[PDB]
Amino acid sequence: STQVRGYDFNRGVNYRALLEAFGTTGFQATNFGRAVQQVNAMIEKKLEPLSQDEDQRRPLTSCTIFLGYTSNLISSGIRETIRYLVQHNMVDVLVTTAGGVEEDLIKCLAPTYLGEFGINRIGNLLVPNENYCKFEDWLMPILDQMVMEQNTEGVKWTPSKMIARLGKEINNPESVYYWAQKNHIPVFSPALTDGSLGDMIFFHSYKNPGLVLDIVEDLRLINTQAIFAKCTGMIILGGGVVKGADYAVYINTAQEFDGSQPVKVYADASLVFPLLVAETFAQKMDAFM
Amino acid sequence: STQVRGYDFNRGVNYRALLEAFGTTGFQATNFGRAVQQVNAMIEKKLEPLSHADLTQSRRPLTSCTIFLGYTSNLISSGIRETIRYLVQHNMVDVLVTTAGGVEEDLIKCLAPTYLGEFLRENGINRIGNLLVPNENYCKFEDWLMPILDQMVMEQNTEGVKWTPSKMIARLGKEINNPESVYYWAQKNHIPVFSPALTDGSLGDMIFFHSYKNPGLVLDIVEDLRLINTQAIFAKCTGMIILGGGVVKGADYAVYINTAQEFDGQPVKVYADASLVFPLLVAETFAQKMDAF
Amino acid sequence: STQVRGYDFNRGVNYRALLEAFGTTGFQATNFGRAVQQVNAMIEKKLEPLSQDEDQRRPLTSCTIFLGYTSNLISSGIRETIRYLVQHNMVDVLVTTAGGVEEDLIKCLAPTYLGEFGINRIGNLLVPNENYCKFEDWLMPILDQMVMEQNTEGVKWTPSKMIARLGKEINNPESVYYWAQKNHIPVFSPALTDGSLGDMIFFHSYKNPGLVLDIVEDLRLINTQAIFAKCTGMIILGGGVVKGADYAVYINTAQEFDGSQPVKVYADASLVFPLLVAETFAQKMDAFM
Amino acid sequence: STQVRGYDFNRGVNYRALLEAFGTTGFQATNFGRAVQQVNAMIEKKLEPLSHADLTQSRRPLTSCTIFLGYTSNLISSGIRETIRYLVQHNMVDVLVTTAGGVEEDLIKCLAPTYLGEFLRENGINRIGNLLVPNENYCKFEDWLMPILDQMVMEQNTEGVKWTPSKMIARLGKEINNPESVYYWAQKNHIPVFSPALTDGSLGDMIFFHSYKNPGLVLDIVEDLRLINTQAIFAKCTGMIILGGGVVKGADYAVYINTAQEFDGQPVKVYADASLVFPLLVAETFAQKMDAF
Ligand SMILES: CC(C)C[C@H](CN)N1CCc2c(-c3cccnc3)csc2C1=O
Ligand SMILES: CC(C)C[C@H](CN)N1CCc2c(-c3cccnc3)csc2C1=O
Ligand SMILES: CC(C)C[C@H](CN)N1CCc2c(-c3cccnc3)csc2C1=O
Ligand SMILES: CC(C)C[C@H](CN)N1CCc2c(-c3cccnc3)csc2C1=O
Repeated sequence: STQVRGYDFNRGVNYRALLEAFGTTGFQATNFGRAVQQVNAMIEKKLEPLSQDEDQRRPLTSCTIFLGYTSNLISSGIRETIRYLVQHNMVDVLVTTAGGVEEDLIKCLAPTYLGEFGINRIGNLLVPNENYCKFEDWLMPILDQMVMEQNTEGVKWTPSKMIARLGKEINNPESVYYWAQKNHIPVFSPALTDGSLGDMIFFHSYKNPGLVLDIVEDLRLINTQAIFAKCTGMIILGGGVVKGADYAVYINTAQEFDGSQPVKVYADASLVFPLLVAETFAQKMDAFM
Repeated sequence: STQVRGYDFNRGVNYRALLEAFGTTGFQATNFGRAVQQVNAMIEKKLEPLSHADLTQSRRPLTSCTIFLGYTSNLISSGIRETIRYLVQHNMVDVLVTTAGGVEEDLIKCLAPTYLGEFLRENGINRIGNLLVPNENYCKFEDWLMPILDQMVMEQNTEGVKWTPSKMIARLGKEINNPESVYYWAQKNHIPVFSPALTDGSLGDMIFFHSYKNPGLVLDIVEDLRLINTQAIFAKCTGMIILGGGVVKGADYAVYINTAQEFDGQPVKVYADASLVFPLLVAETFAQKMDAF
Repeated sequence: STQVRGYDFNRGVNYRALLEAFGTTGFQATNFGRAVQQVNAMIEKKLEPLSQDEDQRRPLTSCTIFLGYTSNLISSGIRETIRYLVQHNMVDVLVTTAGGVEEDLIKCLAPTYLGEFGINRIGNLLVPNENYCKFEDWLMPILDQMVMEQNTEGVKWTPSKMIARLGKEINNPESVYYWAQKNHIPVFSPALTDGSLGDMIFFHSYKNPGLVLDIVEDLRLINTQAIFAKCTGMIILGGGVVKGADYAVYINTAQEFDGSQPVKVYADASLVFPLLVAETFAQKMDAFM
Repeated sequence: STQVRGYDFNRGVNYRALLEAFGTTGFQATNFGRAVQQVNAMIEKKLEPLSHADLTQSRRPLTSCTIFLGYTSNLISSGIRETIRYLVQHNMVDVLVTTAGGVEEDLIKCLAPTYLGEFLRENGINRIGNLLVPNENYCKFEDWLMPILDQMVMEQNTEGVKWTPSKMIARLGKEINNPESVYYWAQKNHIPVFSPALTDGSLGDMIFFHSYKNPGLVLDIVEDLRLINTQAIFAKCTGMIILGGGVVKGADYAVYINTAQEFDGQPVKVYADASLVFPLLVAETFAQKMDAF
């Protein structure tokens, strides 16, 4: 067995040794260590070529990695972390919750600010209401195009296809969804219209009615990704995002007690996720380039 | 300024008095008291006489307060399913909103029971906290569901039905035809149910597999988006009672009951397991006014 | 096995049936049900006469019940709940944390108020600073008497003996510690001087030095209570209070994940404890009178 | 107003830059950044030159900032024991405060290791979260401890020593005589340790049993009360770093790191497991200034 032992700062500030020593530190530090091993196993599996027997828009690899996250993390600076992974094709499918799309898009038009625990407060973050007004103006012409394409070109819209379209339109390398569509990484979000984006789609529908967003074609798409995977890796940030995974890491502060080798790290992902990425995907950056 | 004071058991045990004294006990007990006041205000507003079905596209008549009841699926797996069913049965709320699993966990309880365990896969058991759902429950549900999905596809392609999650949930409640079901009562009383995440869990798995045996089902969320937002927009007053987190995204009255934290990102929040608190809340509010409904 | 089933309000508001139905409701409601059974088992054991073989200031019963609680609950209205139990000899030993003594005593001099989440805020409670000034005035002459008794009568003070003395002095039936000393229920609290009471003892010690509070005699006293018990019941509210129990109920919101048939109810005790007492000790009130 | 922005890994991996970017990431990452600023301010104040041992009754010289380091015993069972030991070893803090178990869990690690398990009684194992302490560790500690307690009683009754928890902790650290021990370094560097709850756990069990074999030990808390309060009162400036809850009851700088909640009842709180956060905090603060100490 492994002895409990924390990093000894008499050795100086050796950051890599420090991060490795979380594994033997105990409690959630140990879980962070296990999360690093689990994600490195997904990456190692993913970079392993498909054998001649295992062969199949996005090409299949030896490990399909699903990255899920709640909207709050897209409001946070973890948006940059997720965008980096998507940009370099390190994950294959994104899943998110109400708000998780528009909050990325809105940051390309106006910044989010730090406050404290016309303003939309999200934890200690501040989104001025003018951000959402700018977003409305940008969005409306796109929605007119989408309804026209539905009615005159037989386009059958789903949340994922809509998200891809919004990513193409924002046309900005800081956007998670710009990179997702450019790299053919599908984004699933049945709760896409539950928040502000949904409010705008709602008002738009009275000037220009009939937009259909089907979730059943998306249901087929996401499940086929899971079913045809050689191996599956899950990285889920925050709770309430998804409902067998060969590798899995969950990072959230949800409790089990009210009913709400897989690894759970009980921590705010805003602290843990960048450290996790530093020791995993960022070490194998060239292999993905 | 109210003094802190707890119920004195030298009075004996009067449960009404015990529950009222939560108000002056402090911490979440006080929030519970504030939640009772807030829900009672909703009810009183709902009951006071009103002195556009085209705009709402709904058959349910407007009252002076539209109450939205939101809840996570785990609460339906629990006995809070009975609490919710009762409110729905007697038309005490106007709109339901739930999360992935929140529909099928109710319907499956009509076919077979959920059991109490403790805080599995080789025996075929889906654990939800200290609750146990045998996998055979889901198999029974699947068999029940398939022919209904067949009818739904046929009605869509030949009777022009445009399905959405809410219309599906209504159909499933009518089909289950069982007075213990939330969704049976909801459709009977024209209380719509919204759940964009309807297909994220087991029910979705079954719909997915069904779609290869019988392709064609479309579930539109935009028509539901209009229905739920028109309910809010054309309300005279709105009340919100939301159990667990992540259900909904101005409300004149609002009560939230959950144990989610604020730190990783007058409305009343009670920081508590709704399985304890919600039946106490119902007892001191809706259940006191049963006659008026 | 037991089927999950919540209370059905079509039966009307039958409070006792409602409380019983928590047992089959699931999650923490089920734990509340288990807590009720566990505490009723302690009480039943306690009211059972000592057999002729089992015989021993406080007389031993068939079950010694330890009631522990954090200071915050004494600031809350749960102070009334605890006081009721102590008043009628339903528990045998109290254990508490820093502040848990003085907050009871101070309420006999001035009230605590409700605020929101010169004022000492405790959660959503408010203690005006003038409360602590009144307490200081009341306390100083008592501390002079205590030092005199130590030096001229050989009194060897410990936290428990001090707490008993303060309870006798407050001489008020609303006080937990008045009833504890009257009924010979010892109160243990090594952290007695960590807060405001300690601040006053500290300043007092420069006008009138030499007060000794020994924790070792208390160590012996509390452990002997545990060792000589026929049966032991633990009821612990909040975390960090104590460190084999035949019956045990813990009510707190502490998590396991950072390392901080016994039953744990994960809930604010301000909600749960009065309901627990209603269905347990309060049902057997006459047997204790 | 600072814009929300996370570390961009297109820069590659610079750990200093990564940790600085926590400040602008939001939620607890931002609090971490604020914690680094706050601790760095303490250190800078401590290091700036000072231009009453009678009143404190202490041998440790005053600096321009007295830093109190508080921590719960579970952190000593973890590897954070090493982090704390390092700070104590290099005199970077002035006063330690801990909770029941916080002394013996350090001393026992000098006799035998704590192991990693997972989140027992028949094998003889005390589980602390995902940590495992074999019961034999406590037996070894007991045997080591008894003759020291004998000496302590004799010194009390014949050399007039007036024992308190802090003086006991110092004696135990001197006896363990091992540079991996927090308490060894604390006594060597005249950093006092306060723990009124010293006897609530295993160490107390042993003291209790010892007291029948060799009666007479007195542990006074009032003399410790004076010592700790005089440290605070005669500080030029005070800094507080408190890990886990329930340790202490004006501070010029204060950082708290724990996962306790406010709901059942500029200082910086980081809502996080200190096993993750504290080594990162130390890396960006005290460990950057090692030379100055
Ligand atoms: C972990 C994944 C690979 C599998 C599970 C299977 N129950 N699954 C699939 C369906 C689904 C959706 C969904 C539904 C409809 C449209 N778009 C998105 C969102 S989360 C989720 C989900 O968990
Ligand atoms: C609190 C309500 C009255 C208003 C808010 C407005 N942002 N709103 C409406 C849209 C919506 C949905 C939705 C979306 C699409 C289909 N079906 C359901 C689920 S929750 C939610 C939600 O919060
Ligand atoms: C559960 C009880 C019956 C047993 C445990 C045994 N480790 N125990 C006893 C010692 C003790 C104290 C203590 C210490 C010194 C003076 N006064 C109070 C406070 S809590 C506690 C504690 O948990
Ligand atoms: C934050 C400090 C500098 C000040 C506060 C003042 N209320 N204070 C001092 C007394 C004290 C103890 C104490 C008590 C007796 C013996 N030994 C230790 C433990 S924590 C604590 C505590 O918070």
